[PDB]
Amino acid sequence: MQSNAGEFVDLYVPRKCSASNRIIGAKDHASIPMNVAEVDKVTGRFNGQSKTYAICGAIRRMGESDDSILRLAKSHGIVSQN
Amino acid sequence: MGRVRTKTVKKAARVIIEKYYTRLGNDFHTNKRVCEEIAIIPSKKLRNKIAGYVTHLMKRIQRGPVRGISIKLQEEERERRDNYVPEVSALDQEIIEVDPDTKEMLKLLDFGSLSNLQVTQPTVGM
Amino acid sequence: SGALDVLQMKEEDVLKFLAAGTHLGGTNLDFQMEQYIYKRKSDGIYIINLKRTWEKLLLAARAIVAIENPADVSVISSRNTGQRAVLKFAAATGATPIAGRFTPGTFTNQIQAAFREPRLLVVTDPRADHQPLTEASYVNLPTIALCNTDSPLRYVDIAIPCNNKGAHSVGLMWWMLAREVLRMRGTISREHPWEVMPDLYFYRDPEE
Amino acid sequence: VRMNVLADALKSINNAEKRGKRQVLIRPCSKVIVRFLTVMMKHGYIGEFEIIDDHRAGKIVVNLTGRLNKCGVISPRFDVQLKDLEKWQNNLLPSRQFGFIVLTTSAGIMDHEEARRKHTGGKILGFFF
Amino acid sequence: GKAGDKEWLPVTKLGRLVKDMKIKSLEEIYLFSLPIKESEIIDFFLGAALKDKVLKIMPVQKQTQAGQRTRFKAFVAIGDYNGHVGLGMKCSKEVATAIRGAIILAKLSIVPVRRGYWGNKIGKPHTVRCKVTGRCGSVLVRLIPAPRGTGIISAPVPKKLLLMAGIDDCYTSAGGCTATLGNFAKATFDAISKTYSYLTPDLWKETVFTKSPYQEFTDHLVKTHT
Repeated sequence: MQSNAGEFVDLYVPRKCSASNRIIGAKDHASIPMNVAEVDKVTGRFNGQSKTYAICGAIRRMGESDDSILRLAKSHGIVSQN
Repeated sequence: MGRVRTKTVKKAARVIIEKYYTRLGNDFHTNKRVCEEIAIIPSKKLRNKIAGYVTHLMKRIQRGPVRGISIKLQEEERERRDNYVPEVSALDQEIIEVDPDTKEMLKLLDFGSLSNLQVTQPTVGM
Repeated sequence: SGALDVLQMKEEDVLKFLAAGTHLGGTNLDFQMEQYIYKRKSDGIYIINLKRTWEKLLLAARAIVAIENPADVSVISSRNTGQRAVLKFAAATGATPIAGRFTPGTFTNQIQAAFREPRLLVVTDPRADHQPLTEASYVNLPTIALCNTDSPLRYVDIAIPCNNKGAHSVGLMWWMLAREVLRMRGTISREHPWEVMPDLYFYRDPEE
Repeated sequence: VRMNVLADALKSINNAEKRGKRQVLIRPCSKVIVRFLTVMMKHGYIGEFEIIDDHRAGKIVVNLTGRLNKCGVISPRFDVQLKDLEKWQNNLLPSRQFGFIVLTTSAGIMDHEEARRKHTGGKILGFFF
Repeated sequence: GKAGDKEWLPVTKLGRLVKDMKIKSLEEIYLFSLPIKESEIIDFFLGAALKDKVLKIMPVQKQTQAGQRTRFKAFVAIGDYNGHVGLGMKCSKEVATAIRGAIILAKLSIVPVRRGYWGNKIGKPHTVRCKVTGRCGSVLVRLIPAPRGTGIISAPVPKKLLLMAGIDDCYTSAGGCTATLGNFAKATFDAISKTYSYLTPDLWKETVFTKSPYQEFTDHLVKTHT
């Protein structure tokens, strides 16, 4: 957040979950980052740079996260036509 | 009557059988004198109890495995059951066929072998 | 799948799926399990798609790879069928098994001596191991498990459908799970027969 | 009955956004709802929206994001005279800095920030933030 | 005579990374929304700006066949004047032990606040970003933003918390039974929490999802550490 100078304030800028577009607080212990491993996709062997996600507790606790994690990987890979 | 054994007996009885399994007999008097040497029990009457329960446990340990304490040879036979069972080496009998509506899935996923057909009657409980 | 046919399901594995009856799934359904099913028979039994099973296997396994420590991907199962299977899993691949009764408080205590902080979980059957799932949402653990048609989804991030009512469906699936993580991380890769088989991930099954 | 159409409309998109959705169905499609959502789209609280056509009155479908917190209606429709304005916007907005009271004027439907630059009072409809 | 402390050997993973000093601020922790399970982590980062303000020391007591039995339940506030506050309750047989139990618990539950401006900028935020609420069982508060130099206009109870928060200007109003102050202060604390859980147009740009400290610093923790 900006000021007169454009100087940035706020002690931490919180992170905003992928499929809910809302922000998770300092205490919120049902919110998970989930690391998918990429592969080279020529031999199907692990190669470094991961795809990382974040999900909030609200969609987790109702049981909607399973669709969200699927759709996120469906707009990328690995998922073709499921 | 009464005289149900306390936890102080049952705690140390298990321990003494685990670490001195070999020394045990199945006679009262021999199992007493062993407990006297491998440990000190500060009373005499207490000693006569802990021996008798050590004896009574050792009867059952020569059958199937006790669920309160472990010995070595049971963990041997555990491992022997849990690394191969004589029932199969084949997966599962190598060829198993399935009935239609499973065949339709396989048709649309490029598979077309090793099937049977039976079109079993309607319906649930009927 | 992703890569064109060097990750896609082979003709071989199809036989194993059908021989272990994984395709079959129970009578009762949930509204989160509607898409995974294709259809019903003429009888009460609903036929899970095996293509849809296969895609979910991969990113599930790829997440088990993505951690840089294999000693803190804690697997859990408490059903008798799922005891022998998980024990070989976490013996072969570096992982931590928690076999039998969970003994609650082991993801939130500072006094218990079985206290652990893992990152992932891999659970068999939500409705036998509901306890670790509830405690996972107090300390930010990602979660994976094996769902059936009638198993509800709640405090799980990804499902891996299966028949799993106590069958060869169980042990086969845990074997396949351990096969994939080695194709990416390990040197077992070649994708042509591995020495270890699914004939010892199956149930103890009391002998003669 | 359905005395006021716009008032029944906003509660759906309010309820839907809370549960976590991104497509809705709102009926029965008034022209008043269209120009409302047009202004609400420019600022960026919702995405593009598709008007289905029927002879009856139509139906509208919306694509939305979590940026919206709540859009409400204010009924019945009171007048504003550009000195009453400051009193309204204090009660109805979380802050001076952002939030947008909407209204209709003879110069068309618009936010309050625009109306002040045209010197036009008029009848207030709702709000959002 | 004899010298040297040795205090705080971590049994917690997060605690060990702080003790080896590869986590450089609490602001990293909050960004991943981790629990904090030890009271020395916070007291390592801070500890020379944290004050305590014991609100009430309240008796409660039940009835048994031998008569009364009374335990003392005290509330204790905590906060430095840069944006971090907390609050805690605890009860025990005696007084001092309950107080010291609460001074530990309040450090554990500490959180940051988000401060903002009135309608214009001149640097250094002095008030609350947006108009928020917070309820605890029929008590609620309506923290309303205020211009500079008005001071905190509130009852005595929330005037403690908001002043420690560094929120120097605020208008408030209460609703319901504020006599039972345990509700009243927990409802204030509830409101003060919501400040970073309220979405504003500033935060609409998308996050970069930087990798976790748990992931990057895992190399030191492959010895026997848990």
